[PDB]
Amino acid sequence: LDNGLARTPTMGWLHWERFMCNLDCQEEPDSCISEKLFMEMAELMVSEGWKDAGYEYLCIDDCWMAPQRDSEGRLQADPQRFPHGIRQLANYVHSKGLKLGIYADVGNKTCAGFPGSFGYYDIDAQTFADWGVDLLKFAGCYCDSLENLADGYKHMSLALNRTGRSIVYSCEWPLYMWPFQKPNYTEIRQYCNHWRNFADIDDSWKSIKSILDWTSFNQERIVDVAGPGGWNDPDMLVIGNFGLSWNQQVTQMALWAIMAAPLFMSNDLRHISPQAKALLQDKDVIAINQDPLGKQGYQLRQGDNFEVWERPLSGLAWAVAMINRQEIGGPRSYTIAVASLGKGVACNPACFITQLLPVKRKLGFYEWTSRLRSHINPTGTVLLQLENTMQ
Amino acid sequence: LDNGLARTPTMGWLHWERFMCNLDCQEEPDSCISEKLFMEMAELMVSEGWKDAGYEYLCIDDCWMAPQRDSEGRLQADPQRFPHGIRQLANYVHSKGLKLGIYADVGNKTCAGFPGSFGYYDIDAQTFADWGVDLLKFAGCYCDSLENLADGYKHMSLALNRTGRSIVYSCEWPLYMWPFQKPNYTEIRQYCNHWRNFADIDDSWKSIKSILDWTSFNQERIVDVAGPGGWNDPDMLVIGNFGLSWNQQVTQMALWAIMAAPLFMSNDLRHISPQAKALLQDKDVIAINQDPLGKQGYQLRQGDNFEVWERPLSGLAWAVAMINRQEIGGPRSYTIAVASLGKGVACNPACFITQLLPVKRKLGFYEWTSRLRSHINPTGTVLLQLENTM
Ligand SMILES: *[C@@H]1O[C@H](CO)[C@@H](O[C@@H]2O[C@H](CO)[C@@H](O[C@@H]3O[C@H](CO)[C@@H](O)[C@H](O[C@H]4O[C@H](CO)[C@@H](O)[C@H](O)[C@@H]4O)[C@@H]3O)[C@H](O)[C@H]2NC(C)=O)[C@H](O)[C@H]1NC(C)=O
Ligand SMILES: *[C@@H]1O[C@H](CO)[C@@H](O[C@@H]2O[C@H](CO)[C@@H](O[C@@H]3O[C@H](CO)[C@@H](O)[C@H](O)[C@@H]3O)[C@H](O)[C@H]2NC(C)=O)[C@H](O)[C@H]1NC(C)=O
Ligand SMILES: *[C@@H]1O[C@H](CO)[C@@H](O)[C@H](O)[C@H]1NC(C)=O
Ligand SMILES: *[C@@H]1O[C@H](CO)[C@@H](O)[C@H](O)[C@H]1NC(C)=O
Ligand SMILES: *[C@@H]1O[C@H](CO)[C@@H](O)[C@H](O)[C@H]1NC(C)=O
Ligand SMILES: *[C@@H]1O[C@H](CO)[C@@H](O)[C@H](O)[C@H]1NC(C)=O
Ligand SMILES: OC[C@H]1NC[C@H](O)[C@@H](O)[C@H]1O
Ligand SMILES: OC[C@H]1NC[C@H](O)[C@@H](O)[C@H]1O
Repeated sequence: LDNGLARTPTMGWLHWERFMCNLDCQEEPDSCISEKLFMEMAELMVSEGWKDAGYEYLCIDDCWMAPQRDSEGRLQADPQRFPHGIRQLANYVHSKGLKLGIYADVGNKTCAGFPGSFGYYDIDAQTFADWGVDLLKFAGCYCDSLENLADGYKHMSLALNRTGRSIVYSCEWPLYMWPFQKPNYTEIRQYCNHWRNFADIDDSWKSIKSILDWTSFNQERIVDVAGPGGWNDPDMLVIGNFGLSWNQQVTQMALWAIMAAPLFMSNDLRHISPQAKALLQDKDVIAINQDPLGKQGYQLRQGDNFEVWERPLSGLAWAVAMINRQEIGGPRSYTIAVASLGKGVACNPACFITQLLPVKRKLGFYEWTSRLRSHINPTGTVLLQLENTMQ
Repeated sequence: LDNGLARTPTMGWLHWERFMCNLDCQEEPDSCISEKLFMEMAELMVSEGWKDAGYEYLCIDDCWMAPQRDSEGRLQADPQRFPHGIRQLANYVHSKGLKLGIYADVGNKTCAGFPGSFGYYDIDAQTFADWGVDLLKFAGCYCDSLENLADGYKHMSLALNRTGRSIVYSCEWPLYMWPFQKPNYTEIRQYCNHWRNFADIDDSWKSIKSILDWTSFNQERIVDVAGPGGWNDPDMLVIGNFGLSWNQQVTQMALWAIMAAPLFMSNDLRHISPQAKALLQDKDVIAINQDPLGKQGYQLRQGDNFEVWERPLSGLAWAVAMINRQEIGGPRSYTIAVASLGKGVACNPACFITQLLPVKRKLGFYEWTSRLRSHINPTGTVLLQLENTM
């Protein structure tokens, strides 16, 4: 989408995976979807280093709306859980230097059952602009027609543009098109800043595997269309929660960087381990994800329960990620000729290789003819950066 | 098995899940199956608190043998990887106050392809006794009929007995007859100290779920046969490795206690996090697993992606474990009338409830009318001990 936004993958926090559609502010006050939750999460984004690391957008997912529209047909925030409304929450977020994301649906209803935007696209776009929203996640539930789906996504895109307000437009168009026909990605990119391709993530290693496997399987369709202003979205980062081991968390961070994915944390910043914080705030790995060249990475190799992925970066650098998919035993040895990496360019005549994950270590100079030997933990990933040099 | 052993579930360390059948001592000398590896684990079992916690048996799994038997038909350990021989390794292990487990197969080969014990049962038993072995894991690969499977497991049982040495006998009998015929657990118990029921574990949450699910599904026929001298074996603890989250590790520890399972760690004691060490050495949770009554726990409830399991303990005490099987979102609230716990006698007229996992906390006195409210992390378990006030 040619709107001057998302020139690098958008970074921020989105409530869905960790907080879902909890409406019980009586029995579950700390996890219910409320202005207080977003206020507190905003504060922590500032005070705990997230904004400095790059996490800029504080985004509300589904279940923020009142059951009805108002007397003017405009969307409202629920009056019990968001008494001060979206406009004032938007002021609170901007005063902290952050930006605000909100959520809406192409259909008659949102996935959770609240008012959809079908037939109100221009009204909703303007309300979002008037409120000072900075990002829109636009879902695809309760749309049974292919024509409607495409029409709605296109219409809303233009409707946002017409408000004159800079709003990152996050689409679920391709995901909700899979049931009808293969998506046209040139068209989707024309209208969207990023796009969900695959099923909702959850707090499990199974879910990570499935996203990587789908992405690698479909990579000839989706990799080359990614670039500044239009990214593939493999869904939220779930590092910091309950279901991934340390190594699985490392795999997610590594591969989301390799994949030029948007980085939307879905976790609780009030209760997050120092280990997870440091991984999520890892300057070098974020720098890979945010590389200005903006070329999405891909799977180079697959075999013997190993995968090798790589991503080209600016200034002749490459990130290389090696996964061990064997879920039994101990650290497994993997070796590759550095001339097979980075299309034969990375280490010609030589490169300097720095290991970034699971720990940071300078590995040294590698000649074009030489071999990189690495040990990889089960369900873990080793992430390296290759700097082309003459020394 | 009426041999005076495994009066509580056997506790120790077994190499398989973490080290498998690595024969490459040339390229990976510190992780290949060798005399050195078990020496290191033995030392660490003493110096790092494992023995004191209860982990007593240092057990060798498959891939310790030489390819051939010797010219007398006795099994041998691999000459390069185990240069001093098993007996010498047993001497070492005993000098540290520990006990030694070895591995063998009822069929024509071990699962990894080394000499099986079929037709050598009495010879092998005696060799193991002469070596000073203290435990035998006896697998079921390369056995072509149910009759010879049963015959072999029975024969070896008696053969071990007749050596006059005390040897914990770990069977895989039920696992290998399950696909063809329902097992008679009364018979298995008669011959075995514990028995593997289900597929090999690995370093994943998927594998943990599968074991729990199979165990709960089959509980009507395996729970009541367990007791001092005969335990159900849901396989090794994999806490300390790579594939389980903290909460999934907690779930394994909690449920293995509830299940009166043998506690065989399979990990690397040279590289293990303080978090995992403390969970594996948790005095209160081990005390549940080791409860002298020896009555296996069971699933009480299942619904709304929650499970409740419970185990009766000595002196009118109970353990209760609550699992959250929903793998999305955050800590979920679960509530239950304490009168539904412990068959209605745990908290009559009252009980004192101490949460043990994921952290230890006194919860206080609960009346027979009361309700236990708890929040449980996704893929996590909360473990409580109920003390009847009387
Ligand atoms: C509504 O839709 C229209 C049409 O798509 C859209 O207008 C487009 O906006 C982009 C970016 O704002 C314009 O592209 C710019 O062109 C100018 C002049 O050539 C460049 O200077 C811009 O900067 C580039 O280079 C800079 C170097 O320092 C970089 O910092 C910067 O990131 C850019 O790479 C940029 O290329 C584009 O020209 C228009 N298109 C048209 C047809 O006018 C509009 O913004 C949409 N949204 C809204 C809210 O109106
Ligand atoms: C080989 O098999 C025989 C027969 O099963 C075993 O004998 C049994 O050994 C146990 C444990 O020592 C005896 O139990 C004990 O009995 C005494 C007194 O009755 C009691 O004080 C203890 O608390 C315990 O119950 C058991 O009675 C005995 N059974 C018989 C029938 O003799 C023997 O242990 C086995 N030998 C080896 C080397 O495995
Ligand atoms: C919403 O419902 C109306 C009334 O039945 C219908 O006309 C319209 O097609 C529905 N919207 C979508 C996206 O199908
Ligand atoms: C995809 O859409 C674009 C823009 O609408 C169009 O020009 C192009 O031909 C389409 N591609 C295919 C393969 O249909
Ligand atoms: C072992 O092999 C022999 C010879 O092939 C065969 O007769 C016997 O049935 C086998 N025994 C078992 C237990 O599989
Ligand atoms: C199981 O085996 C025991 C002991 O061998 C025997 O007494 C019992 O009757 C058997 N039960 C069945 C159902 O075959
Ligand atoms: O119900 C909300 C839900 N809708 C569908 C999306 O794919 C999810 O990420 C989430 O936004
Ligand atoms: O080959 C060894 C392997 N055999 C099968 C057993 O069930 C496993 O636990 C392990 O001991």
